Amino acid sequence: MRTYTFDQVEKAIEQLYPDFTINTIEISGEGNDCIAYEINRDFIFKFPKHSRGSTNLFNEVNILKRIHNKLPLPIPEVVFTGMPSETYQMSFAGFTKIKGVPLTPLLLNNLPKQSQNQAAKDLARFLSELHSINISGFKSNLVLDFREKINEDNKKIKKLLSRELKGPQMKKVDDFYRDILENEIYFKYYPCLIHNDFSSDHILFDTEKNTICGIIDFGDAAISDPDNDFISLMEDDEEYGMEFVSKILNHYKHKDIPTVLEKYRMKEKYWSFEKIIYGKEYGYMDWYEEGLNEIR
Repeated sequence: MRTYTFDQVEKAIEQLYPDFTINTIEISGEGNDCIAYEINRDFIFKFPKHSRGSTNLFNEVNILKRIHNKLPLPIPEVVFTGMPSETYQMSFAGFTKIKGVPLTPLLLNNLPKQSQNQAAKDLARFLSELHSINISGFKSNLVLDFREKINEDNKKIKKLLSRELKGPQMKKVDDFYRDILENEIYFKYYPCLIHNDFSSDHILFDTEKNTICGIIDFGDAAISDPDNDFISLMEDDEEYGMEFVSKILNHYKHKDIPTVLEKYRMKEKYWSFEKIIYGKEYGYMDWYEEGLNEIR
């Protein structure tokens, strides 16, 4: 719920960093957890809007520190960290802004083929190293409980849609949740640290060298199913699509590609239900209506 002025942001930074001269400050973005501020064209500072976002920022900071210099592509470095508050575990953090432009599907597709192949290999090596790190170092509550997430989603969906969908439609919803919850494929995986939002918007590219030069936004990173980091790239409309992701999967030497595709299929279908939930939780009536239609 919380809001900040520029004056508050600067005062909080000065308290802990009194010889950091801020020359420029602007808002580069806002998500559900945090507002982001670009400082001196050099750093992204995130300030949480609520207790949960603060906790997520704290975890993101600790993740980044632990994997600093462990990975084969540049990633944001935590250069400034704030302090715990009355309800906020991390009042703010400041990260280097790595150089580069998003590797959009459009840009990738116009690359020389050799460059494209290399881009796949470089993504594969990065996911490989990321997924290899032992989870022993990380807060045990970073381990996502996907079963409970689905059950909680099932409940919210029933509350939002019970007293709406008729007999045949609600049967499809119940059928769909049941088939998910009985398929141990979605739950029975070896968890590892994953980026958790591994999409073309977060893969930076150097147009001079034609090579991927950073991975950014670890804001959702957690311990979860390594397959999730391939599935978030597979969608043809807005991501890289099946053909390219298969090159990445092969360079990473995945042993069970069919299970990757099964999880992708369930996720594409699942999105319809996430648009009802978030559509309702955030007031996006286009999502709610679209999800509603796709369900029926």
